[PDB]
Amino acid sequence: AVKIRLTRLGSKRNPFYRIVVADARSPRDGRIIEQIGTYNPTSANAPEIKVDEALALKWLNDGAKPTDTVHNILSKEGIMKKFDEQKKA
Amino acid sequence: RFRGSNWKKSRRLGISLSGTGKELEKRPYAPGQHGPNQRKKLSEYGLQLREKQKLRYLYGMTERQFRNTFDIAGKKFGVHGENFMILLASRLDAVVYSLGLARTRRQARQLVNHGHILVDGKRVDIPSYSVKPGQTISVREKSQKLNIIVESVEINNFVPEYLNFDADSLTGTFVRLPERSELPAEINEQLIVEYYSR
Amino acid sequence: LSNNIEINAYIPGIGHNLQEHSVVLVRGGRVKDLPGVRYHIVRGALDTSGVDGRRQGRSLYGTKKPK
Amino acid sequence: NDRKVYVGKVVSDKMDKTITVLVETYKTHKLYGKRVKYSKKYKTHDENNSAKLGDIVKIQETRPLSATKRFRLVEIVEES
Amino acid sequence: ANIKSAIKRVKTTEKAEARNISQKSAMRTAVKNAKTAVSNNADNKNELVSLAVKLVDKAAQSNLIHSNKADRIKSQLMTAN
RNA sequence: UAGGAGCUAGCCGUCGAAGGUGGGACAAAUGAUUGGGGUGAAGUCGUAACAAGGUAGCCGUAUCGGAAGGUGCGGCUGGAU
RNA sequence: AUGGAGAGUUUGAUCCUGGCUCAGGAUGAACGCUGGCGGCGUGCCUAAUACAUGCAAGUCGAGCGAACGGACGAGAAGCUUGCUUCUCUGAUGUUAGCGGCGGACGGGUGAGUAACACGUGGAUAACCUACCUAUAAGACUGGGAUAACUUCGGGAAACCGGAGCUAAUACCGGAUAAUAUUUUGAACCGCAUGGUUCAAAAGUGAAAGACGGUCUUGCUGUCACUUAUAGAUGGAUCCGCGCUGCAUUAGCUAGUUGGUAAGGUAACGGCUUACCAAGGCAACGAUGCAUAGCCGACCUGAGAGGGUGAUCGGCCACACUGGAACUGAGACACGGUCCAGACUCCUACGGGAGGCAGCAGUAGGGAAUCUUCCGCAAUGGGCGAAAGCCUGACGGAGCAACGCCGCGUGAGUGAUGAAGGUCUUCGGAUCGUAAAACUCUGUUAUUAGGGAAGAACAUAUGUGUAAGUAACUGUGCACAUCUUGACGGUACCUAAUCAGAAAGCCACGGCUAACUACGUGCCAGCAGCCGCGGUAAUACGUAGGUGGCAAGCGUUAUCCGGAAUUAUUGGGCGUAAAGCGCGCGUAGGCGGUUUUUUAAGUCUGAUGUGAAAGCCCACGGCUCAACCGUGGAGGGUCAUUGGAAACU
Repeated sequence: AVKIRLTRLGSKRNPFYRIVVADARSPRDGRIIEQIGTYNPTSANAPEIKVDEALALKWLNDGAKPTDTVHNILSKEGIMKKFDEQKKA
Repeated sequence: RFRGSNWKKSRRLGISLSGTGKELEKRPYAPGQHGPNQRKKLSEYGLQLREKQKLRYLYGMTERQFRNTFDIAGKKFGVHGENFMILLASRLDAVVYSLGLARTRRQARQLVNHGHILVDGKRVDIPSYSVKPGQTISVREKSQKLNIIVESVEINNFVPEYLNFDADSLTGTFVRLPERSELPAEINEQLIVEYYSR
Repeated sequence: LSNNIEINAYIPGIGHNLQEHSVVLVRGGRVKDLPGVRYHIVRGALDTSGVDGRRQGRSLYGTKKPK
Repeated sequence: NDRKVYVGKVVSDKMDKTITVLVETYKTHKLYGKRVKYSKKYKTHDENNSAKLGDIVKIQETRPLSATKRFRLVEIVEES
Repeated sequence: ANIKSAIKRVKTTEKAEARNISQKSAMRTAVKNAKTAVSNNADNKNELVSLAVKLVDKAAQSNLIHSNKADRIKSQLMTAN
């Protein structure tokens, strides 16, 4: 379906993911629906989680699914933890 | 870079600042074979080339290191002939010569590449790194002394304008960037800007 | 040539290995004061070696750099 | 919503309810900036043979009722 | 080096089309005769559709036909009804 | 019975890709030989044009001469008396 | 308005005019010669030539038949007291089916296509949509087969031809409700037509498993199932404009051109079929030819901009060729089917097969463009709760200076003459504070020991909460317990190490800074224009200096600036190239003068507002940097919007 993924950047052996929620029928670096935020877990300490969680309230409620690695940083950073009450509507 | 011995280099180019001077021994007109002859000049286009040659050979780099700084002199919208020099004066090449860490720059510009100079903290291996003014230009504590390190500190004091220093393991501060008046008239800096115009 | 066009190509250098049927390489580059012929012959590349007794034009004419 | 509602003026009403209005305007050479008049007829379907000769017909686009019939009739002003 | 799906699909679509030419041919049986027998005001002039509108929605209740085609069927069927 | 209705099958005529030639058309390549042109050497002969270049040019045209040129009729000076 | 000079070139000597030539950039460049190391990109441009092999799309016992092996109690003992040799409890796995999904994804190519194809702006009152998410209708009934097993046959073959059998959440018949549907009336724009209640014959679903705990089940959680809405996806259809050139292509079409009725499409009609008039299309060059995927993007231009597409993204087209269909929500399907064709292969000669433009590799052609490489660790996708498989996507390694950035080829001395020749009317400064003969440093390098991030995010590891539930797994949501890493012990850090082992090339004529001797005798040969050599060449060829600048230097070819030789900006037509022999004239263009309407054109103002690497300005990440993000700027060009009339 339409789903959040990990679309990367950066030079050799160094990724810079900006997340994208888009269809699974596209390639991993293909044309998108929405580039929400970035996620650079590859640092010395931080995962550098920048998130604009306002639009997960839309797409996860009418068709978008978190998928098995983009699902559990939301359970880690707390993006879906705010959605936990927002899914409790 | 250059990697020479500057004893004939004071006589070869316009000037290259070897030491106190090296031209007074033999005839100082030319090094040899055609000099004291029909003494021919060259053009003003070649004079700015020669004025480039009095500063390319002075600062010792190649082109597109003396030349790629010139387009960032087009980013700084002051006088192009001298704001090029103030970014050229804002690197680690002023350290290995001017503040005395050897009897020249070559033995000390070796000493940064070993990881035996270690400015701004842990290690800066390269002298192309611009010394962004404010960082503590330090000295490795595992290479404190040599026959060259602390010797020419006593010879040459006055670490130049907007770069201070110490004897506290010979560490500096580089508090700001020096202006064109802290750029010597050994080669006229204004006459490089038009050879790069051509 | 490969595309079977017949030319008249200048053979630079002094000695050669160009008696006949040498499978050679050909540059451009016109020789002036010579009508029709406006192509060079690449020395030392395809089936010829370059000329030997050169010491000021050594990179051209198929001569490897000495020592 | 609506659809596109461009104007024109007839040239030749074809046999059995096909009028052909004329649109023309002024495009330029962007190398020169000088504009020049140019024409592009967009053929309208007349529903009841409403438009006449001389009529500065304002029409309105539709989806194709036939091969050419992309536009339908709203406004007709005069006749010669 | 054709994989086992291509040799399996050709036989399951042999039998799935045998299930598709089961009912669609039986629907194209029905549009050959129940179309031809609803007309001309027959014995079942208004009751023949109880098999026709039965079976053209039996094609619509599965993936046999488009529902607008089933709408296209009732367009010419119930105009006669 | 499987007779009707249909279906598999059966025939029966519309349209078919490709094919088959069929004529051509168009394009390219080649062809014993040839005839205009360019370059070189100008090997050769003549000296036409530039000096009123030894008997001013120039165009349209026409004719002869291998060619240069020869002439003739209209027009032009971009010519001497 | 950060740019816009150039060098020469018609003579015996000038001015104009003119092309031509070089100086300057770049290239997927390639070649001659050279070659330290990293950090980086790019990588058959030719034959959309042909292909051996490997090899690249799968999926699930938590569907249910099977059948196999088989742990599993497994007798009496086979008395060799150790096995199962038997039975059934037979799990899990294998099969190999039936089954649902996928096959249209990832991947590759630009032949066709000069066009709605692409770009961009609109529109559908002509739109569809499995799965996903939410919304409600709810899951009644019967069910044969049917592979599997047995049986006959072929052939080394391959894989088939026949006889009887078998399960299902597979499958098919019976009634159930819906904005279905055509029959009756009340909404407005887009003539037709719509709009949301209306009110009616109607219409039919249907799937049951492993299971938390209960109830030998119930909400069916799981994951579906089929009925009426939506959200979404991608695609469809229809008009604006940007979109190569040839009139040595002018007359183009005849289901064509409009309409008239049937189709049928998610809808439209000349789309086809019976009818009507010749109409419609055109020099504004329809028609046809030739050429070419399009755009973003690249690139250099002062701007006016226009040339590349290997790049790197978005869209289109293709999958030996050419047709036809099936299935599927979605195909006329790159590792589906059939037909026809051409090529290739195996054969026991009976008939069997194959389509590298998926990734390497092979041949070919070419000047030339990667290893028959590794691993899925990350990501991302596929079916499955998950685990698992597939990754020839991807992440890496190889190889190449082909190209970008740093790194190199290392120093204070001391003879201007220690030993030394491109000269001498030699005496000399001299290569040359060069150097033997030393201080010293250890980029790299030699080489022997720590080692790293990435490698964090799950499912694994219960208490729970939320919709809660008959109660509880389940699912979203807090832990904190634990998983694995191609690259890789590579990178990195320590020490030891020698001043260690490393730049090449073209001229030295004038352009242009780098000269002198031997031959040499218009010869060899150089040759960007002018030109050198005929016995005194600085120019050739031979050799020391230097010079331009560094792992390159030089040549070759290719686009741009220089260049305002296409001159809107910013060209000429008397003698230089530019007026037919003159007209008259068809079209076309462009037209005197003075008043008033619109705001169309003009010019402004409220916003939305123009594209990703490319593009303004300032930081962040890179050891510098090469190379990647940030923040507005933001469009100041287009649209949704208000206007103003001198001038059109």
